[PDB]
Amino acid sequence: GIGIYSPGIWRIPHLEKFLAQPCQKLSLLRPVPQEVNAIAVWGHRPSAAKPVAIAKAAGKPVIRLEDGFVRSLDLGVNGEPPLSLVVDDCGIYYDASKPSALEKLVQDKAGNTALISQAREAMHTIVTGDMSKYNLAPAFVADESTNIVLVVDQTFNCMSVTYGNAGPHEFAAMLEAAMAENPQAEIWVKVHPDVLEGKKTGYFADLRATQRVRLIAENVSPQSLLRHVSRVYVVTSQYGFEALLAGKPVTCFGQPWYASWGLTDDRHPQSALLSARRGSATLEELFAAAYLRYCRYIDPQTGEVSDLFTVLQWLQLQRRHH
Ligand SMILES: COc1ccc(C(=O)NCCCCCCCCO[C@@]2(C(=O)O)C[C@@H](O)[C@@H](O)[C@@H]([C@@H](CO)O[C@@]3(C(=O)O)C[C@@H](O)[C@@H](O)[C@@H]([C@H](O)CO)O3)O2)cc1
Ligand SMILES: Nc1ccn([C@@H]2O[C@H](COP(=O)(O)O)[C@@H](O)[C@H]2O)c(=O)n1
Ligand SMILES: [Cl-]
Repeated sequence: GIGIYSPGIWRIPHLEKFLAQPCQKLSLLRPVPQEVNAIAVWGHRPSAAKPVAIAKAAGKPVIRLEDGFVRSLDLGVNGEPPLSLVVDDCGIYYDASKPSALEKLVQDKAGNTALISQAREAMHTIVTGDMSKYNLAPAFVADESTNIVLVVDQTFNCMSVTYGNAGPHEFAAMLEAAMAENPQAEIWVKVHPDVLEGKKTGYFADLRATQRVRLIAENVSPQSLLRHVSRVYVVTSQYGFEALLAGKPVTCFGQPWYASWGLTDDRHPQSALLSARRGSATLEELFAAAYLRYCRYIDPQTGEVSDLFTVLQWLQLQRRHH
């Protein structure tokens, strides 16, 4: 069925439930067996390069996997297995250079409008229930009473930045723009939870904070923090889409999966070309395509094929406890 080289992918519980077909472990030192129809790798991680080369030489297509957008309770870097994966037979969502399976799903407007009730239900649970990709962080504590601008940091070796046509230099450009364009505001630079855990680095290690430019190094749930801000600047973070769900304006310095559909203030030099390729989409079309069609889910108790709604309910149940 599907060949898996990576031992890290192979150990994902219920891998075959996400892929919807049988899977088998392959060795880098043996030929591709005839019974394998496609090879699955993790996005454009460095670990994917050898299996991608082998697939090309063997005449086999590549499927790219990654975490879903509502993934788990604890962080991926803390060894928590995923409850959702993305499955991409074309490219991968974060690679802006060519269409992905997700881009094509977004463009199928009719298939997305069919899902409008499920989209509205899940959107409401995510925002008002304060859910995200990772779900263990407590809510941010603050007075609910319009002068705060959020600048989102990411992880230094994450491929969404690179394949979104960006790198460390766009993080500096983003911060400088947030400062200059909002001279009366406080600028909050939010550090990524993987970096707060000590497992990864970010893009602002050298930043000298000031009275106006502050570091947010508390691990807090995104929707709770978004209630306290007036607008959001990103390079390629998933936070940008979560900020759209929260009703905030979003400025993008990279080319993430949700840029160039008409819903974001796009700053990248390739924005016009990408917008021409993508066209327009509504927020609910983007949400249905990504969260309901592109992402696949398993049941957190039985392991069987599931849906977003079941995963959300479980994650809310586990939170009350924890
Ligand atoms: C004969 O000489 C010879 C033979 C072989 C070699 C050689 O090259 N050997 C090494 C082969 C490659 C070893 C790969 C180790 C396992 C990596 O597992 C994964 C992967 O990349 O496939 C499994 C995935 O499910 C992920 O966990 C990824 C990680 C790291 O690559 O990706 C991220 C992460 O950075 O943490 C990416 C994120 O976007 C996110 O998905 C997170 C996730 O939440 C979990 O943390 O994974 O590892 C030489 C010589
Ligand atoms: N600075 C950041 C960036 C991301 N995040 C979290 O990490 C998830 C994934 O975002 P990235 O695409 O930035 O890795 C977000 O959904 C959110 O839970 C955060 O909480 N603070
Ligand atoms: Cl760079």
